[PDB]
Amino acid sequence: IETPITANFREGLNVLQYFISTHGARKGLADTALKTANSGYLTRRLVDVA
Amino acid sequence: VPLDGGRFATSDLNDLYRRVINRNNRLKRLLDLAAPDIIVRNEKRMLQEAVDALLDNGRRGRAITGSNKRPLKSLADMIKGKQGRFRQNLLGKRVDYSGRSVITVGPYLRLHQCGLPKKMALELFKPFIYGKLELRGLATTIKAAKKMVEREEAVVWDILDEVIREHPVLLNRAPTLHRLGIQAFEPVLIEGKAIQLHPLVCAAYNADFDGDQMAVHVPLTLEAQLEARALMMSTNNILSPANGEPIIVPS
Amino acid sequence: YSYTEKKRIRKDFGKRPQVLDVPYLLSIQLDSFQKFIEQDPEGQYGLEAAFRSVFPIQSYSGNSELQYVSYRLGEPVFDVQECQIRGVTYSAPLRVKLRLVIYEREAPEGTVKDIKEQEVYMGEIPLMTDNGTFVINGTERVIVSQLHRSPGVFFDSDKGKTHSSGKVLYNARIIPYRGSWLDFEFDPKDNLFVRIDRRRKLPATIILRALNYTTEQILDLFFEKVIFEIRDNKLQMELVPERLRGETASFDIEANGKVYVEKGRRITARHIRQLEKDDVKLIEVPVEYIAGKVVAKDYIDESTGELICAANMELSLDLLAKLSQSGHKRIETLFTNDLDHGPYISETLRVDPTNDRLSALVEIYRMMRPGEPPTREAAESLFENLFFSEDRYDLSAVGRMKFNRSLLREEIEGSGILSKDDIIDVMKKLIDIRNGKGEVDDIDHLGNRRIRSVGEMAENQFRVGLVRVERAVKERLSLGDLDTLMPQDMINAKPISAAVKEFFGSSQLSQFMDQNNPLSEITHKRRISALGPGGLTRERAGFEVRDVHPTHYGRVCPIETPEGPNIGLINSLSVYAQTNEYGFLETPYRKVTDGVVTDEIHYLSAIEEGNYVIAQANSNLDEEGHFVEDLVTCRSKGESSLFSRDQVDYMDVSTQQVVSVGASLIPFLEHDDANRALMGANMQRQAVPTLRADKPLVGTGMERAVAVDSGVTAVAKRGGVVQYVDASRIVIKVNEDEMYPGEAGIDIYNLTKYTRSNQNTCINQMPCVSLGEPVERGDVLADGPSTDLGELALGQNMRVAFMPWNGYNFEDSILVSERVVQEDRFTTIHIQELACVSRDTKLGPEEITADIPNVGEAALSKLDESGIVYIGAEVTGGDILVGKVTPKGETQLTPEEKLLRAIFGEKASDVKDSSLRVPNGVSGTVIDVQVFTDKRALEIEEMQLKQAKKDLSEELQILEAGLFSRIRAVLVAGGVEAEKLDKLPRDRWLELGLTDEEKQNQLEQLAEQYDELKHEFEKKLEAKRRKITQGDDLAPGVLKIVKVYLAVKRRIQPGDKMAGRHGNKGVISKINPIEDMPYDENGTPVDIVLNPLGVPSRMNIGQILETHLGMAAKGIGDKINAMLKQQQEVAKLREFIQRAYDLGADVRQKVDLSTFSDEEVMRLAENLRKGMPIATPVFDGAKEAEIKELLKLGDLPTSGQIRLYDGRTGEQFERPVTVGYMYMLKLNHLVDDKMHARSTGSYSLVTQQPLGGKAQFGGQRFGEMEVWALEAYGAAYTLQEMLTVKSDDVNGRTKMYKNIVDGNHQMEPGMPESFNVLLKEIRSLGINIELEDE
Amino acid sequence: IETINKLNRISRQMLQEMGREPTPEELAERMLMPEDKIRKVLKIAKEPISMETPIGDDEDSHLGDFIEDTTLELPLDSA
Amino acid sequence: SEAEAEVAEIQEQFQSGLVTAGERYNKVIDIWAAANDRVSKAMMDNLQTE
Ligand SMILES: [Mg+2]
Repeated sequence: IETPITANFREGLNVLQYFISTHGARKGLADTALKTANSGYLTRRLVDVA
Repeated sequence: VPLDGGRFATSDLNDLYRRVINRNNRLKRLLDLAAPDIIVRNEKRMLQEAVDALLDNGRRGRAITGSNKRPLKSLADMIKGKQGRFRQNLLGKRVDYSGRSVITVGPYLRLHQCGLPKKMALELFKPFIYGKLELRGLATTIKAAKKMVEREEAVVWDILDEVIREHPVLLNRAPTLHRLGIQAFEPVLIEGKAIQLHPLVCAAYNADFDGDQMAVHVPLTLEAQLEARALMMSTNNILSPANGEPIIVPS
Repeated sequence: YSYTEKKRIRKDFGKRPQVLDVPYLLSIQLDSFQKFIEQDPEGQYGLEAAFRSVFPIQSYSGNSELQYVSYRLGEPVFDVQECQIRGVTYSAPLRVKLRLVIYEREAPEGTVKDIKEQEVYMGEIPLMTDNGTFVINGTERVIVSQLHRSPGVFFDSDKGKTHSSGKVLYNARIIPYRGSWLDFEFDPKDNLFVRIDRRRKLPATIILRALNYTTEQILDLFFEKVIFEIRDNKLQMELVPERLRGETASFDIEANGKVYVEKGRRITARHIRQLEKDDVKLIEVPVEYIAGKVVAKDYIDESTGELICAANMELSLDLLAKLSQSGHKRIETLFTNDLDHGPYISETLRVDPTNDRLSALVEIYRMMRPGEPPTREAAESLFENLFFSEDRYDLSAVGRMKFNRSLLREEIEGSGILSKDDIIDVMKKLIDIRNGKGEVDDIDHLGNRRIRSVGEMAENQFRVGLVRVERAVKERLSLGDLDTLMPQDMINAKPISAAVKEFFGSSQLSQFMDQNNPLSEITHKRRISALGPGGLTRERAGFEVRDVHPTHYGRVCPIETPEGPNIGLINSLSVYAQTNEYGFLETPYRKVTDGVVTDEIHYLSAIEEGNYVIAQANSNLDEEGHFVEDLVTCRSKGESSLFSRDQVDYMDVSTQQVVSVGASLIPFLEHDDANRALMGANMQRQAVPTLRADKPLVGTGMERAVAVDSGVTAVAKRGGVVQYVDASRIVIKVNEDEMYPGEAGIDIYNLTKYTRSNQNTCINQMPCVSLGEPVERGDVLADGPSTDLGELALGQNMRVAFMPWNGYNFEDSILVSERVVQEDRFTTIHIQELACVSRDTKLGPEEITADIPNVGEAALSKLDESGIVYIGAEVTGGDILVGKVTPKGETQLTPEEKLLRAIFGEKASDVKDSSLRVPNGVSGTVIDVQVFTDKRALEIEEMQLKQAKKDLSEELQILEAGLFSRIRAVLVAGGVEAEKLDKLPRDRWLELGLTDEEKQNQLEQLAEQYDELKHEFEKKLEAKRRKITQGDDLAPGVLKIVKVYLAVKRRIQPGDKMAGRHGNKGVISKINPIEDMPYDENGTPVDIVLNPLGVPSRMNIGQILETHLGMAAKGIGDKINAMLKQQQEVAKLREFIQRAYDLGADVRQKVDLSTFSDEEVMRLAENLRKGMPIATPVFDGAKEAEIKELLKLGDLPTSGQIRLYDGRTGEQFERPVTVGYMYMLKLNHLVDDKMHARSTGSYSLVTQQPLGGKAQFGGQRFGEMEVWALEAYGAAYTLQEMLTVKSDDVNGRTKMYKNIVDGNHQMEPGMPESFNVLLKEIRSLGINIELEDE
Repeated sequence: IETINKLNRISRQMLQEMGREPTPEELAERMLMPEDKIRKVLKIAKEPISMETPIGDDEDSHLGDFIEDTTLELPLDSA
Repeated sequence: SEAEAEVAEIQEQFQSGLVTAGERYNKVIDIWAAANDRVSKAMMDNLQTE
């Protein structure tokens, strides 16, 4: 985006700055919750070789 | 088997067993009558199908389902993937004498220490305290020991402490990523419903107190007790084998 | 103000002068089922619509007929209350007047033959509660408004494969709403191919072979219809200006007498312009021009009947001349010229020659019925009846609508049918969406279409019942007698009631309610999903359906949606939202005219939203002028940027309309984080009602209407004097002049009580008011679980200090003084439930009794004289409540026990014990028993009779000691026995004053009272005495059912999870003695201590602002406190309190106290002392300046930073600390509700393996991860211990168990059962596999 | 089965005439059999209920998991 | 007030039918960035050793 967050937490947010942050929050969160399987597979396939 | 309400419960295999025997006996009928062998072909296709479904049902064509419209598990799946023996319940079990509950901090713990709400201390260690109430003989029988321990004698406490003294126990939080997510400390008996935990091993557990519960496991045998004290112990584990750094970081 | 807000003001820092007051949401169900039921004279809806649609029924001759007359519903017998208790349908009878007029067919149609007009009962109807709830079989059940559907075309572009053409290539698809699917596809060899819902590949094309076309119209889709006119020799022809749009004029496009486009010259916009402007598509052209063209259609000579040229064949001059000689001076041409018409259908025809419809229909059959023989009416009836018959489109009138509404139809309703016109028109609108702009529905954006709303389904299952009826109605009309056959003898009451029962009482998407919170239940009522039938699934949906869309503004709250798998799929409704008729969502936006922001408001849809410009309500209006600054914050095109002032077309109504209600309630969100505000918004709904009702000091203004609209209101009666006063009841006596002489006119009101929640919490209502005060209509006369004087109450107000402390607030944990639980103000309740089914036993009914041998039935042996029933009927934990016994069989007759029952000798049949007891450790409250229908046997049951007759003798004596006043008085009317009445015994008064006609009637009315009343006692005695005297012998399986519920309340202790309203969680870890709390030189210690470790990393600064604005508020509360204990004069109370109300900068909200009298100000100050609140609206919140001015008005520090003293040594700490009051929340997520730890449990059947789940004594399951960590470790013993004994093996576990009690802890390995199971499984496959048994 | 045919025929005539639920005494008479037969058949119309059903709405608890086995012994009793 | 004057100039540039958007839009973001990074300076100077 080419028109940023200007203010901060003390000064006070805008509704849409907040709402833009919700996107990045949600994307990173879905990445977190959905890669324990990825390591799951890599680890366990590697161990079954052991 | 039955249920309380008269309802019965089965494995799906019986379904396919019945199917095969019935088709076979009807074929025994049709072959005694020298019937038009078009039906013998159809019965042969049907017998081979019921066989192959006993062997593999939902691979061939549209799966066979009950009135549920859900298809029914075969033999093969009872060895295969998750719900087979291997991944679910041969490699990975449900445990006898275990416990788990919410955790909080022990700021005045020593390293080897851990809380134990004596309620669950008692629950997991009832055989030792029973054998010991018979040894002293206050509870002359197990009726007596069990009623005495339901009535929570004062001696049950001192003898719970006696038995628990020098009696290690495990601690497990989910997910058990690496080895140090599970260790073995010495008990510290408390009447605080929250497990206390030496704050420095919050990191190996990746654990922070926002509503977390840990789980617990009991070394009964002596090879297991002594492993817990020599190998899983809080005091033999001070370095990651990933890399030789300390795991004692100030929190 | 209003009295309830006079009696307590929420000071408001909101300024933004709102044009709108907040809306309501629930209008659609009442109207639907009403119109279904409504007495529609002319505009039928539902019922009478159906009746006039079906009846009258007759023969075609006229031989007989039944007539419809009218309908009437009956009173529903029992109330919805008994329909919730009893397990009963809430429903009202139905009654229809029917007449059997019959004709002489001997006479032509002489009507005077038979007339049987009588009225017919036929089943009840369930009706709508005032919520919309439908209680059926004990149970309020409900709709979900479900969001789903989508067509389209979606294909990529390939640039200029025919580089000569340089054309873009895109395939193309149809989605009918209902029916079969069909695709194009273009291949790498530049050929148009097709698949008819995955039919064999053919020259076919998509809607065209759906619509029965050959190549010409496959081409006509994109290209249009030129007509060649050969005028007596010469070719002329005619044009459309948007055909020759960017095309090359081979020759001179001229006109009547003017030249448009010369040779080789493209018909630019200038050329199409003059080609339009001059009123010419007319020109003289060479005949050769047709050379290269294609004829549109098959042309012949009518003389011949011979195809001069077939359809889609290149024209020439020998066919020009032949067509013209035959009778074609008009040659329509479709256009396969060369260049952009790459010869695709041509190469296809060279590969495949089928060009006929009936092959289309056979292949239709064959795709539809593959391997099945096509027959023509089969293929065709298949093709038609499937997805254009009324039978299939079942009839659903939400359908009817849904297709009107997916038609862009203005008719909501229409007929009761879904004409196939609805089908093809919905399909054409949908393919017009896809060819045009790609916005099919609001898939994830909560603007809600196509949503299937509420009420309508009653009519669906109603008319299903009507068909369930109408078939047998036919079978009995035509067959049975016609004259002697009443309608009611033809009318059965089962299917319609049976339907509207089944469906109101069986469904997905309906379940028990979240009762813990009025917020949770509204936002449960303000909740939307993308799941269910016709919906999505978690595994199928992705991130695109989870993240939010820029339409969200004014439509979608991006802040109330969970964090789990449901993260974006689930998302709640915004405040000012409503529903368009097509399902869709529209939005209030203040019209801006000339920049002046007009106060009228227009409900913009999202498709309207983007094209217009909307200004922001944050905008500085220039005082009825316009947007002040050049660069107004406005928005359009799905993106915001900086534009001018008069350019505004709309402005937003409020600084709210994006928000939901739950997100409406945190003040200072504008200083909070989306994830932590999200966490606060979720746990607010998990907040739980306290015993008391403590308001928030800091509001946003939205507290009141939510505490209200989660409830309803009341009404009054005639003038009078208030008889009886209570929390919930009032009795009034009507005045003598108002009192009619016949009635007594004791105007009485109704009342309130306790109850459990769906989530095991407490229900009740109390007053916030007094009696003998005026009640303005719409006021709150009685509080709720979470309300007080009509504002929300989720939690409590108290002290806070932010510090570390000795590891007790290490990570997110909470520390707290002892004193808060001396107040029990967080201490609170959980009503729980317990039960007894008493059922039929073969040996005889379970009887309620309890008899016991075996000396003392021990430890009762050791007691004092008193005995566990010890003094005053006292009872311990473990004791009995309801002693039920069950007849017992016999058992093996061993000498010991038989000697024991030769000692004690329980008589015979040995009725086994089944008493209902206190389970172990209970500290609850077995608060009441409902029931649902030996020695101590008889003691307990005749004592139950002692109980009950004393209860009911009391009931009598009160209820008739009432009446004995009137009996006496009725003599004293008509004379007076002024001293002759009383002193002689009362009964012998009828022998006193008696006179002629009108009194002996009342002597006997008096005697009739004497009769009726003692009669009813004889009645009730019979019933009651026998029902206590009877043994248990009741019903099939119901021998009886007994009921219990609990109430567990005790002091709070470590493990409970507490938090505020910005995500600010916390676990408890100790209760702190007060002397062991931080205190001040005032000696006044802290309630709680918090770790500020995380607030920078949590970024919930609104909690900080919350804190300050709370500290200042106790600042005013202490002033009023001191004014109370000092008992100020009326003048000072007036002065200070009006000084309090008008304190803020430019407060929108205003009151005077001179309006009120003195004692009203006294009531005012005597009701405010638990606190006055304040509103910090969310984004119209407060400023640092306000709270600092406000705090120093409290004489406190500007920043509320105060030196604190430890008392473990009394000293001062180093630095001052932030101090002030936060507003926090308890939860149902309690260590109480979390703790369990247990042992082995049950095993399964087909694998025989142990259990997981603590409540059922579970062991925890492990992944391969956790055994393989043990492999890394090296505990090969412990691994095999976790492979054989505990789950699969037997000899291992039992050998191990025998050994550990022998002291030797030795290992014997065997084999897991899993293994030999594997073998027998792979051996049924006929392979040799076998054990290598030891 | 023929008895049961009579009943599931006659019950419906009954709820017609009644117009509301025939709990088995507002059922039994017109059936021509006393209460206990109607009641017994009301019990026996439960075909069994198939362990492999998910009583858990999620794929968490097929009925086979809930089942307890009270047949073999309890070790304290052996002791 | 400085950012106010800056965006007022940006508005008038947009009015011209010149800087049209991308240059303007990127220009606007960069100046917001710098303005409140100066705010960040102001504030961290206005705490640490004041
Ligand atoms: Mg945590």
